[PDB]
Amino acid sequence: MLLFCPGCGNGLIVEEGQRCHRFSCNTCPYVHNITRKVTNRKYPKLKEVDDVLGGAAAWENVDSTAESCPKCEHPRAYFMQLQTRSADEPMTTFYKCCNAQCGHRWR
Amino acid sequence: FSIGIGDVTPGQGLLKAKYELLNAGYKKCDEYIEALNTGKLQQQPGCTAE
Ligand SMILES: [Zn+2]
Ligand SMILES: [Zn+2]
Repeated sequence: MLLFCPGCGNGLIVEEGQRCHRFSCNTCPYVHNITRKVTNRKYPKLKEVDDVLGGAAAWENVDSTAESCPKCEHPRAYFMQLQTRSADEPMTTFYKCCNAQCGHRWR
Repeated sequence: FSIGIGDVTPGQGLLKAKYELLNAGYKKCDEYIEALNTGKLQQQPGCTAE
């Protein structure tokens, strides 16, 4: 990440001193000792998952005493939750029911 | 052997049929418009929702 000197406002570089790593200016004496953990997270875009779960994938989220689906009122349906973008997104819930003479997709 | 304006004039059997087709076809389009902007649209494989 860009961080800039309070004195002259040139761009800082990270270098190493005799006791700590420092943010340092190239044009003035200013240095800033890294005393504690500092971080910067990118969170890039993941792949699409839409065509990855279709067609009898290896899902696993089903559990004992799980709810029945609302149309058929039978537990013959899978349900899962996934991030669609990066993991800062709140996870979305989705479910699909597959029964005899009955095909549907629901949200 | 001749062509005239009466050879391309739509008879009453078509003008009723055409009105039904337009209303049915436009209303099916309007529902998918609503399903894109404000709901679920069954996204066909290999293409974006638009
Ligand atoms: Zn500076
Ligand atoms: Zn079913």
